[PDB]
Amino acid sequence: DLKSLAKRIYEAYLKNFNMNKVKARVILSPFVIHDMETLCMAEKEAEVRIFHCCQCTSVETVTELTEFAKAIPGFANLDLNDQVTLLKYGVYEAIFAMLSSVMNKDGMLVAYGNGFITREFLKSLRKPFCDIMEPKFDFAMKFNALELDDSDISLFVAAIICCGDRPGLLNVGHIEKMQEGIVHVLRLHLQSNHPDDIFLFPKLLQKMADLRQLVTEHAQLVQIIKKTESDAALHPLLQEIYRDMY
Amino acid sequence: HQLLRYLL
Ligand SMILES: CCO[C@@H](Cc1ccc(OCc2csc(-c3ccc(Cl)cc3)n2)cc1C)C(=O)O
Repeated sequence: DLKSLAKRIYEAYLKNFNMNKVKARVILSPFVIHDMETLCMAEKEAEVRIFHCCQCTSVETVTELTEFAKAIPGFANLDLNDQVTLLKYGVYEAIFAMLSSVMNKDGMLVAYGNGFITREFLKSLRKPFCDIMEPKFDFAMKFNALELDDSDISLFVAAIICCGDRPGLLNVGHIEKMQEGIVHVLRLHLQSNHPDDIFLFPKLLQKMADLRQLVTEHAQLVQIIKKTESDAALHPLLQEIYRDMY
Repeated sequence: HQLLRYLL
């Protein structure tokens, strides 16, 4: 049974993710990047070098997410092809949910808290690169307004990964059971951690579906950039993840 | 999925 599940997931989250909400919030509340000169100090065109920078972060985060997943009880017991399917389809949903933690209305943290890049500077890049961050800010503002802490987030991120309807899953039954356990423990956790917020659970569930759509739109913009910008390759790990996605 | 498999 699942009396130790929340503890394991939360501990795995704290151990594996270099950035968390407590760290991000006390740094926010860093070298400012607000123009091209500041970009170069913190650092072969501009927009293309920012695009490349997001990939690096993604690659690192996936690296962290892989370790976090292996520590989710029952996950390492799955077929290696099922573990690939899950991370492949959950990873970007997890990235943007965790990315909310480093974002305010004015910008976001970069280079491990050492940097801050402004929302306005990002909005002011040449099309279509100016379209990359803004929807994430949009999502983050509403998500951050739910006032979740890392313990809630660990369980939320685990549920994103152990998802029984990812395409091409072999053992759907076991993974549905894994998910059932996590969602259950998450429901209980939110009730005791956020007693005044009656609808928090259903609100998170809504965020899960919002993230799916956010990722779908993001993959589309990434594909547009890939095919139409000459200086815009994708890291081979990211290319694996995006392959066959639609 | 060579690299994700590699991490896994
Ligand atoms: C297009 C790729 O997006 C990624 C996903 C992704 C990853 C990270 C991200 O934001 C973190 C960030 C933004 S600007 C920055 C920076 C700027 C300047 C310097 Cl000097 C250093 C760091 N770090 C936003 C996104 C959407 C992908 O498709 O894999």
